[PDB]
Amino acid sequence: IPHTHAHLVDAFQALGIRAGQALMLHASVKAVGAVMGGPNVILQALMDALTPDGTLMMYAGWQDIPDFIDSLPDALKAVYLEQHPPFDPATARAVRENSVLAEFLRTWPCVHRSANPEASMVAVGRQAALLTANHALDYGYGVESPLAKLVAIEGYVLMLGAPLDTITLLHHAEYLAKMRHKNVVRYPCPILRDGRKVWVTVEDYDTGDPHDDYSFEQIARDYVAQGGGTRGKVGDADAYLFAAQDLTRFAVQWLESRFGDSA
Amino acid sequence: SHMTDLNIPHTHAHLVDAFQALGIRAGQALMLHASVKAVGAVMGGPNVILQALMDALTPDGTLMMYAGWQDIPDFIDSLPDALKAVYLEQHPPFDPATARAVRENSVLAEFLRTWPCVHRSANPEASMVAVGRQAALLTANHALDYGYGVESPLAKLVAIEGYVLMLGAPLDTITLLHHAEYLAKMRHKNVVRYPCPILRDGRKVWVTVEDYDTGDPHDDYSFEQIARDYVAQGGGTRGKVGDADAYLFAAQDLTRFAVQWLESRFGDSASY
Ligand SMILES: [Cl-]
Ligand code: NA
Ligand code: NA
Ligand code: NA
Repeated sequence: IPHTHAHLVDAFQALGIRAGQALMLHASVKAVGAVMGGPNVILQALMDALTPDGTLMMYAGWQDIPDFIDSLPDALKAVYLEQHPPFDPATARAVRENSVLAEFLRTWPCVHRSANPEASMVAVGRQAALLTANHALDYGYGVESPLAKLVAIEGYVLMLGAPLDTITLLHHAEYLAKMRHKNVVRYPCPILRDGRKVWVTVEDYDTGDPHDDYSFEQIARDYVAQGGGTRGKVGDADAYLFAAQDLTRFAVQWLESRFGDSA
Repeated sequence: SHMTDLNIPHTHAHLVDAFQALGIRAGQALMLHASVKAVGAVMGGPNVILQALMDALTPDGTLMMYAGWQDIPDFIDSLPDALKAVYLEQHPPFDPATARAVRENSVLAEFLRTWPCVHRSANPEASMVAVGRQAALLTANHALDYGYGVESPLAKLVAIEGYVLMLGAPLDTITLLHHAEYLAKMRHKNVVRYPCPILRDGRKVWVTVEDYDTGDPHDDYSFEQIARDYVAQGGGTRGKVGDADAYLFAAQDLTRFAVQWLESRFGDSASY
């Protein structure tokens, strides 16, 4: 029988979700199991556990970002340059692989959306404007990102049936970590500037492959093994709750101990 | 050298022209039924289907879709009593700001429901969403009972001489024909009464909704058959939009034809 709102609230509170927290969510709707009222109730139950003083954020990105066009034949590239729509934060759909829940949150009342297309974050709650403000186009997981601000205000990461490899915050750890090798990429993206479509080039660390011989799954598993975070069931899903500051510190040290400065 | 297929997704500019070639004009009010898969790959995804159609209509025009409510708990009377009790306490009400569109109504209905400047009608099961000049008029004052009847966006679409566009969607899915069913003097139409949670003064209240059955026809017909007959006698225009077969119908003429079609076959000549 479908999970109720009240039971989801109870489960979130038992895991350690508290009023006033700033929380980034990664989720699998299927892992939670049938919810009475659908995935909207997952979000509402989580927001009720956080209260209006808390904040809920998710990585939306842009499902249709044309960041692959530079490698197309010039005839095809020219059509994209002329006809592909720009990133419009009011309509750009969330990456489907980021969970339908991210698209649900993107379209929630009072949502705020950060301006970086590829790294776009959506948030609802007391610190939603703070977290999403001034998200620079370059190095979108770095110093000017909602992930940096989540660490800075000592927020949390909730894994709700999502694989540990999907923790976007670990790209911020990659940015911070002093490492022997990094891949830097430049890619095209159409944006709105003065209400007009303009193509820009974005520079970032590669986030499609690791910079060295590691995976996020490995880092997060090691974090849990040494006592990091709390674990529990929410609906049918295995859930993990991590402090963003402690996890980032751990992950930076993990990367630097294996790939960092020997001097 | 042999001929090569570039395989370019459909562009906004080509979709706009394909809609215009069907006969979509500036200022029209248009209800859309669609299959995203039938259109094929579009450069920018389904948002571009909607924007291209809105651009053909211009801001003077209006685009509407049937959204409904994916999570409507209208089936609770068939559940064991103790499970019905849980639904009555814990199922959320229809909140028009967040209630998700029926998935079988196309993801495009959910995309339009979340579009800037959208207006949404208040009937949960029959909820319609619209963007454009007459979106407020079309969606206003949608009565809870008989949601496809005289107090509905479909009645208003007919009254403003609007249109229906089938974009790779089966002809059986023309929601307007439920308005024809409502209007038609038929021998017998099945009435349903079902519970639904709504918001009243900001609080959840469960109400009883009365409507004609829209899950099954009232006699031995299908909407596909009515529409096929309409096309066969010259009704509408047709053309390709992307990879999809498209049909464009005038709502007033289609409704007239469908009412007469139903009354000619399933009317009642007895004088009570
Ligand atoms: Cl209430
Ligand atoms: Na609340
Ligand atoms: Na700190
Ligand atoms: Na703190």
